[PDB]
Amino acid sequence: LPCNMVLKKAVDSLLCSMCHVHPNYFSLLMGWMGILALTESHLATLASSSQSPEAIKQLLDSGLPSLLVRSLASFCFSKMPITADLVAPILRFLTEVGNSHIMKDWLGGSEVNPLWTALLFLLCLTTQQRTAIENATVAFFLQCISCHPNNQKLMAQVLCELFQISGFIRRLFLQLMLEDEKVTMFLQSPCPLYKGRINATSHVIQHPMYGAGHKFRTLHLPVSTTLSDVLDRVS
Amino acid sequence: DLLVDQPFTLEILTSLVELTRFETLTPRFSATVPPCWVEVQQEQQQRRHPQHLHQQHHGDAAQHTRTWKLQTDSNSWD
Amino acid sequence: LCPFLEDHKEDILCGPVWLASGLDLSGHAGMLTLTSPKLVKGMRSFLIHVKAVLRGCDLLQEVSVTIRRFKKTSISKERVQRCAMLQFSEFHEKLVNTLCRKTDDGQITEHAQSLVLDTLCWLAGVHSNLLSKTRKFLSDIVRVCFFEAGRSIAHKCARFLALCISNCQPAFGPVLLKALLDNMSFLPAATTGGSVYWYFVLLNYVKDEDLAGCSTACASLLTAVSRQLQDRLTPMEALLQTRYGLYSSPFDPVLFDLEMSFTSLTGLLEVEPLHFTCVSTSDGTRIERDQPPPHQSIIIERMHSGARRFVTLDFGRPILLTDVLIPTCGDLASLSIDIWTLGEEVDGRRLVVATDISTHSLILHDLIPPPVCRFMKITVIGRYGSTNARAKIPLGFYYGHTYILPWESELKLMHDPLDQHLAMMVALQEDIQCRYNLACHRLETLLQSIDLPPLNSANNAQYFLRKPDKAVEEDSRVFSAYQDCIQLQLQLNLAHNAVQRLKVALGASRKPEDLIQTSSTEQLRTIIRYLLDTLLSLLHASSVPAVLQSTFHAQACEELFKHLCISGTPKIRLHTGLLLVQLCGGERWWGQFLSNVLQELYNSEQLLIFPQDRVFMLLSCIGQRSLSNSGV
Amino acid sequence: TSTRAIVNTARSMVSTIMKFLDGIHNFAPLGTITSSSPTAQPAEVL
Amino acid sequence: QALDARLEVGLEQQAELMLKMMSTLEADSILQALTN
Repeated sequence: LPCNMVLKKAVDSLLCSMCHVHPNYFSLLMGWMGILALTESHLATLASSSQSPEAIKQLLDSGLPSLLVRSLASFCFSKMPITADLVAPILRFLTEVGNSHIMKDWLGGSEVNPLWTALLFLLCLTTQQRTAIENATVAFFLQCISCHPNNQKLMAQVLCELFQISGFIRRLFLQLMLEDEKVTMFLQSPCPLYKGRINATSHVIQHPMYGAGHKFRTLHLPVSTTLSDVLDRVS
Repeated sequence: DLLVDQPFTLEILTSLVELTRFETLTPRFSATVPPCWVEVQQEQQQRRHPQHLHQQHHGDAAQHTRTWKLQTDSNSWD
Repeated sequence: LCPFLEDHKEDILCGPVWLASGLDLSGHAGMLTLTSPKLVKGMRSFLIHVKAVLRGCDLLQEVSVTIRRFKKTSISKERVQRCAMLQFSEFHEKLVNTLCRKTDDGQITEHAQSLVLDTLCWLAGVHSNLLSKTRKFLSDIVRVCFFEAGRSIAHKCARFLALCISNCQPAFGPVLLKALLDNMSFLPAATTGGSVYWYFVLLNYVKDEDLAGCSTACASLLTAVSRQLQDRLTPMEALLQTRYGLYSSPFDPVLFDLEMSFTSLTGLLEVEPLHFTCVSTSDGTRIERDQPPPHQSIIIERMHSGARRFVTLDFGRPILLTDVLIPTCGDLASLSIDIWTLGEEVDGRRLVVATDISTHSLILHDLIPPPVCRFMKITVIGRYGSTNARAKIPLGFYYGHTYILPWESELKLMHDPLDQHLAMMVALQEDIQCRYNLACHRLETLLQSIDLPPLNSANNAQYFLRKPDKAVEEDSRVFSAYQDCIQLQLQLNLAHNAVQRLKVALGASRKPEDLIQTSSTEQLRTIIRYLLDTLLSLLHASSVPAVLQSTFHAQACEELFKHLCISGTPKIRLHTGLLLVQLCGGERWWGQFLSNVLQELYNSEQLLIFPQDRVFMLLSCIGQRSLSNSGV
Repeated sequence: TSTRAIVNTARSMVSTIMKFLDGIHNFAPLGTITSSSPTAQPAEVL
Repeated sequence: QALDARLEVGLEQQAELMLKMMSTLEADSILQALTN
């Protein structure tokens, strides 16, 4: 299937669930992709299917995230051939796998924190490639520091080092710090939550752990949102 | 000597263009026409769109433009 | 020659010029520029001989004459210098070489090319051997003037080629056509949209020769470019097209052309919107507002009939005025525009007089000697036989530059006279880039939550029949964000073109299948628009239908429809459809093509996102226009 | 049985397509009003 | 149709008229083609 297609997202949610039931299947998945030449479809499928504790642990222990980060850092400062077209897919892959808190801690670790400075140096390439990489980097940092005090400290350190305000850096600062932080809220209920839904067809392919049907809801709300507003969004 | 033979720097090209430019004749010419052609005062012709404010710098038609209406005489077609 | 001219054969200074050659667009008006090398080679009295080969001259209601001299220039022996420019063939050849950037290592500046084009235009006007040089270098002249330079250079070269066409030598039309067709493959790499506009105007006029060649060239280029255009559609662009009917690329910063309205101002990305303030008005009239300047109109409390009123506009500085557009106003009979920098009675110039401003809008497109004025007097004469108490006359729109270059303001380079900015512009461009990226991110985040139910069930049909309130709010937010993105994209492209103007003042140069690969989406869309219009006019002027059958067969027709009609803009879609009807509507496979398109696009297994309603309207129109074909 | 014996009068994608192709409404203005009596005053004003 | 009056001074008024006539003829041809 083509990448970003909703059907591919649903099939990848099925793959994620199956890997969560059988962790070894993830290894087989990584076996079938060669974990090197990883296409964007490979990255999408791996990121989606790896969203489990066992799966994320195996992904880290496979060395693929480390290889990707090292190759990206080598590309930015200039063991895998990385071209400007693969930077945005790899950054998106790291963001998607960083949905997990384990990968979020890893991304802010000593082995990965050089990549943050490498990206900022690289951005502070074709114009379309530069724009894609800028968007992917903003998303990557927003995911890494999202409600993560340690990664917030790390990014503050990186930005202070950079400053010790125009272009990519101004946009990054505006989007990241001068915008309210957004947290994902997962609401379960013993009764259906009907408010906010439309009778028309809508394919909301979220992580399978967020359930399905009327008794589950997933919101992306600013951390300033009051719990009363959260409840009013569903009842 | 001649600009034509000199290299085409910006100066030589500007000189050639200045040579190619034009101006309107500040004093109006005199005209003799067949009887069937009858002159009209330039203020009449430009009555709809007067140029009297421009007359100071010889922009009005009275200083450079002559005009005649045709009377359909016997040989006016000739 | 006529007996009088035979008697005065040696005294002739300008050969017999057909009166019709001087006609204006009105059909009954015009002007002849009596001139020649003999007139230039001289220095007190003249004869104007007007002979008809109501009959003949009896139809000549009114005549007027003016004489214009050469400007007074400090250059020594300026008369001998003019003799030199007109006589020597080496002069023309070297002018052509510098224009083509085939001399001095191609470091000729855009201003230098502009001056060379001025000299060439003057030479062509005086003459009517230079034509031989132009024909020998025609391909390169067209290339440099239409695909590597700005709107002004392209317009000046278009004027030069028009003068050449107007001229026992081989016909210039076929040779210009061959040059334009040879350069057609480089259209994807053309630098500016205003340049492509003039290129295609010339190609459209000169297509009457070798219709088959122009047809095959346009068809090949259109087929090559449509594939790339379709391959560049993003799911987000599809969503914007389908859910909202918005066909711009808000996420692609690069534009190629801006228009206001072959009947509209073109190449407006190279110029800036010119703001102005009302400073003086006649009687109690005034202006009211009813980046681009706000729409402004003159409110006049008492119009009467044939009554003159005026409004004076101060741009706040001497501005290089390049384009003007005033919407048609039926409340007035005529509109006159005068321009002055210091004062009306000091350096006042008449910019234009429009007498059909009541039935046509006023459009001054790319003034080739752009004025350097600052104050703009609009004098409006109410309609004759009219006493509409109050009149609201849209002032219109004015474009140009607020930073006159040293040569642009130069008063010696005109007819009838009377680096820090680059840094600031680059800073502004970077600021606009950042703001436009923020706006694009906003639109992207809002659209990623936008979902389009397929029209395959009654519930989705009701969703479309009654858009739910939350959908209404989401659409309002999407429209706001999209408008912000389009405005910031326009500002970014204007800033980039201004920066290019400044870097072109300073010595610099503006820049087969890889060309199409590297073109911007908007450039491809503009090229497709021009190619489709060219092909439609080709069919109208019809052996061109004999060719275009080796191409545009069943498979080619299907591919073109899929590439252009499904994803293209409304105009591209419409023109591709109408072209396909006019070309293949009478073919046996045509009905099968329509049914196959309907099956593929509207069967419930199709996941392609496209404007089903607009494509269906197109299909209905196409089938109606081909219903004489029994197969439909 | 009743589901077999009825057709849905709720508007569907056919109505959606008609709308895409461009409480009750007074249609008298669009009509032409005549009378059987030849001597009647024209009633269009009604 | 509504030429700028400054084209009168030089030798480019006929060329501009011919260019505008070119554009208008092309526009008319396109309009006729679209309305067959």
